[PDB]
Amino acid sequence: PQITLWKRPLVTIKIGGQLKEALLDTGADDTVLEEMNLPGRWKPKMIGGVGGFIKVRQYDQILIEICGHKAIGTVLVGPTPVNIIGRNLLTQIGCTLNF
Amino acid sequence: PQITLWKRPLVTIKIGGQLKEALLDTGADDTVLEEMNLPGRWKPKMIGGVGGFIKVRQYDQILIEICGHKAIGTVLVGPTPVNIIGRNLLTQIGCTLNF
Ligand SMILES: CC[C@H](C)CN(C[C@@H](O)[C@H](Cc1ccccc1)NC(=O)O[C@H]1CO[C@H]2OCC[C@H]21)S(=O)(=O)c1ccc(N)cc1
Repeated sequence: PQITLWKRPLVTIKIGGQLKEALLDTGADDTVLEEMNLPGRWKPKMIGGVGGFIKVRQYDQILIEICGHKAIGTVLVGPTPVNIIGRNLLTQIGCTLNF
Repeated sequence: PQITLWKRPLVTIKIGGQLKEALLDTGADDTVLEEMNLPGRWKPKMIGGVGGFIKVRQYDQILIEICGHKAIGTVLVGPTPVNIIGRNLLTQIGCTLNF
């Protein structure tokens, strides 16, 4: 599909057997999701943005379905105000910017 | 153009007669640029991102050319980690997400 940017590009995603709304975010290097109790091993990480840094948990090889498109890769989990799909998974679903 | 997302979508912009590099950021409602002198009146404002809130100067109805396309809109200037072009300007240049 084509998504215009008049409003926030929120789409439904499916992760860990759960449906969530997440932002398709070309400005985010890596996908970061609101705090959730994923199983598995993880590694601490810090990501920086407007306002400074937050601490997150980095999970590797996590399957996310984004609008029916499957993807698998790094998912970070931490106190973000919004679920964010970053470039690491956007490439995997064939997402481009166009103008 | 069509821009893939294996790398950061960085583009050259021109603002205040000056060239800069900025990030096309579909996750940003607003456009925030690093500290710079811009002519015209400005109002102090607060904006929040992943890490908290920062003080910025809001410039309204500013001319800014993004990878060859002209926009005239609101630009926030302050201690952002990188220059980010948000939806208020991405819409003006006809930018969409496609997959
Ligand atoms: C360094 C580039 C950019 C600032 C990074 N951010 C993504 C960005 O899209 C965030 C994503 C974001 C969206 C909404 C809340 C918090 C973060 N948007 C943002 O900060 O936009 C601000 C400017 O307009 C306003 O609208 C949204 C917040 C304001 S981020 O959230 O901090 C981020 C940094 C690293 C990773 N791996 C994932 C996300």
